Amino acid sequence: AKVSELYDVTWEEMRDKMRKWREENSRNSEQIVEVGEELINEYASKLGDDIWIIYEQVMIAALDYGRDDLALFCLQELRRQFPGSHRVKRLTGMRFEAMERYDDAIQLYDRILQEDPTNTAARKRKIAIRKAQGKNVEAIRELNEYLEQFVGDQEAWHELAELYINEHDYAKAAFCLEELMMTNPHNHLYCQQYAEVKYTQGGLENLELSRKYFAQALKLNNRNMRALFGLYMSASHIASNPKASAKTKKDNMKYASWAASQINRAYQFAGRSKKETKYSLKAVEDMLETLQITQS
Amino acid sequence: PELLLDSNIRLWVVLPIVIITFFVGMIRHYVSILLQSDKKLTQEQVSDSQVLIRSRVLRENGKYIPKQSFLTRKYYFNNPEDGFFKKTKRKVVPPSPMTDPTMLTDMMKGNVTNVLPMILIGGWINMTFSGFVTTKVPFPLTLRFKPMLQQGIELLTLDASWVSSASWYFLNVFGLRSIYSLILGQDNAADQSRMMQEQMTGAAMAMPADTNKAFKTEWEALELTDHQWALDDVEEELMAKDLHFEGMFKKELQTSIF
Amino acid sequence: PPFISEAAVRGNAAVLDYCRTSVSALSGATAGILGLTGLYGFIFYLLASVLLSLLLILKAGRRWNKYFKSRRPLFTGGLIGGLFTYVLFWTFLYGMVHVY
Amino acid sequence: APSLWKGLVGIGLFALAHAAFSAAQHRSYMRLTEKEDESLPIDIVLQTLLAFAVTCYGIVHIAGEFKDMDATSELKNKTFDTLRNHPSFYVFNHRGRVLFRPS
Amino acid sequence: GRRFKWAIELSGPSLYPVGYLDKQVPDTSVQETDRILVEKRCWDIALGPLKQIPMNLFIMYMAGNTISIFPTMMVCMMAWRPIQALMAISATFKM
Repeated sequence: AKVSELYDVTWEEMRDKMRKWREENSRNSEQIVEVGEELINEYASKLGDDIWIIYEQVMIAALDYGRDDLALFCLQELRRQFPGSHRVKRLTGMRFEAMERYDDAIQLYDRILQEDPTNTAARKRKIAIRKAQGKNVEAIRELNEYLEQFVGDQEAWHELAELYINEHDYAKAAFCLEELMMTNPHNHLYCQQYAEVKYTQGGLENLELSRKYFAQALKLNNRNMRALFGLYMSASHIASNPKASAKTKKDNMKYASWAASQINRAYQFAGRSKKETKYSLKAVEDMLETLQITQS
Repeated sequence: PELLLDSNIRLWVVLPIVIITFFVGMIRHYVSILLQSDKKLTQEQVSDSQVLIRSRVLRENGKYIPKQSFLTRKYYFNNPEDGFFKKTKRKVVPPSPMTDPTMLTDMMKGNVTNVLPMILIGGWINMTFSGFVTTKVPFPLTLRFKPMLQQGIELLTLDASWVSSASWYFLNVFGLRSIYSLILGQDNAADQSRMMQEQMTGAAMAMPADTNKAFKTEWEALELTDHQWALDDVEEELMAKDLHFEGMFKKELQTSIF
Repeated sequence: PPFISEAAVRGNAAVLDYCRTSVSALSGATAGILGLTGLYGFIFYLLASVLLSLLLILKAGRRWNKYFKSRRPLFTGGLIGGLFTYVLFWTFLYGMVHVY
Repeated sequence: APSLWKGLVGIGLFALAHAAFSAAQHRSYMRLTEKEDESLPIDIVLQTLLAFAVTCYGIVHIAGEFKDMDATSELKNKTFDTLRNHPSFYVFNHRGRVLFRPS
Repeated sequence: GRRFKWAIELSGPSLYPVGYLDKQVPDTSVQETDRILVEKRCWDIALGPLKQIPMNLFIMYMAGNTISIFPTMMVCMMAWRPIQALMAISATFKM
């Protein structure tokens, strides 16, 4: 397939696919380096501005994959033209961290901060160095420090939430996800994650909040089945708890039964695709019947 | 149609002038890009900008947020005991704009005096060709524009339709005004008329002229705004239909795995 | 309709203005090639703009609500600046051929 | 498809230029003869209009973008798995690195 | 409950976060409505165009009666601005 793939492509499509990969910031270092070094030996003629980003991406992938030789090969090419560039310094520091002797990388970051006071990338890389070197508490403190000094980056908020997830701190992650959702209200993914975080907390009021947040993002995309499943189980759990009112429990049963029918239709519309989908449809059917009998 | 002209004056005046103004505009745009220099930004001002953006985003998107957390945000901003905006105070520069003077200045400044450099170019071009007839404009004109239009031909019986090179280039300036953006893009800075006028998107959007006053203004704006949980209305989706998830699910089969 | 993206709106407006200026530029060349009076020329320019707007509406057809919120910019947009650039190319080839 | 439209636009522009040259020759002949205040032939005028209408059809097709107004549709396919990873924080400590180290 | 069978229960064992607050501090109720000063500001912004006429009169008298490119261009944009502001009066009227 390697020769077959290399045959039925052109350099334009390959470059466009690499640009799309950059846009989707996926983790495909193997394929990135596979298509990276191939276009560096086949075309190697024009598109300098594109090929510099390509060089950096290929070296980033090679740092992940297995190959420091190509990483240094692209590093010398990057250093040839721009003698003083802080991005290349950051990249070299990252590779140095990957190899050994983290302290000289820290010193390089310190010098970079001494030159340019406003360098978020170097501080982020130092925060990541102490995420893996020491405990996550100190890294959390420093990430909070940098975030307080900026209060600009959404990636910092999401990283803080991710690090707080491992510490079973849903109270602070709740605020993190609330802030990250406030800036982007049309992104249903953050709403779904916030609903899951609030559901994990527990409590009937938190259950209702998570249910409503599940149902809000359910109409923005109208296809995510994780949120619909979470809403159905939130309604079932509300029904289970004795501390409830008659009409609220009634409407919760209606919500759960409606979600069950939507599940049934979603799985029945997939049965005409293949011939093994009928069996999975049966399986989810027994699941829903058991849950319906138990709820009723 | 009269005044039979030579075929040598059209190939030595029209084309040269057109190319001259085209390349002058392009050169002006490129030089404007080259001369653009960055402005130094200090960390405290950056933080002030980010806090302003945060408060503005809270003002805009405040419906899809829990009431308890919204009140916690608003208290943190207001906080009558300490107050972030109340205590944090930077240096203040003495102002000078006044109500009536600035209300008038809004029009006094304007862009009134931005035509003179083009007039200089037109004057040089007209100086080069003293007695010349470039073209005629089909649009009928009044005889009171002839002094400005001809400006160098001694003719009182002739109509004002026949224009000189000065007005020819003057109309050439605005003829390609919307054509320059066609090859460059929406943000075009090749306008020959506005030479000295700086036209750009603008480095460093945030301009906290008086940090304290902006702090107080945002403090009162956040006190004025109310809270209306737009999430409380979930019953509209309750009674509905789900057919779009049937929608591209049909069109999600057709794509395989690379 | 609740949430709107400025990038798509800007792109739509840019495309609309680009076609409006190109059609106007060619309308100027046609009138300069033929050669008419001012009243007839202005009427012809208006007719060309109307034809361009009709073709632009025909281009969208269905599902136009998602593309354009309204239709006022489609009908009335770039009528003065487009005329300013059309008058140039009208007289550019008018006197080049006839007078010269 | 875009190449066909571009070629059609070019052909129409060439036809328009040829019609302009024909009209110029007609007026040059007219200046030779006294009086005879007649108009240019209607056939070349119709050719000019045909070249004008054809070139205005591809000029609209060449630049058609018409992006969707709603901001939810582009992120309707994007998965949270890709969003979970970020380009700022990348820890270079994985089992694949030591698995790919020998080879 | 035994009804759900599979139910995983997850427990949780200096104030640096600005948002996460230890004390809940509810009981916020603000009722401030000053329509008089808002009406006063809206009454005066619509008076600016009226006061923008006398200075244009002064600069028109200043141009004189010499037919030239500069005075003609000054007059051409002097009436264009009111017309261009007249083309979108409906939106600001609704506002």
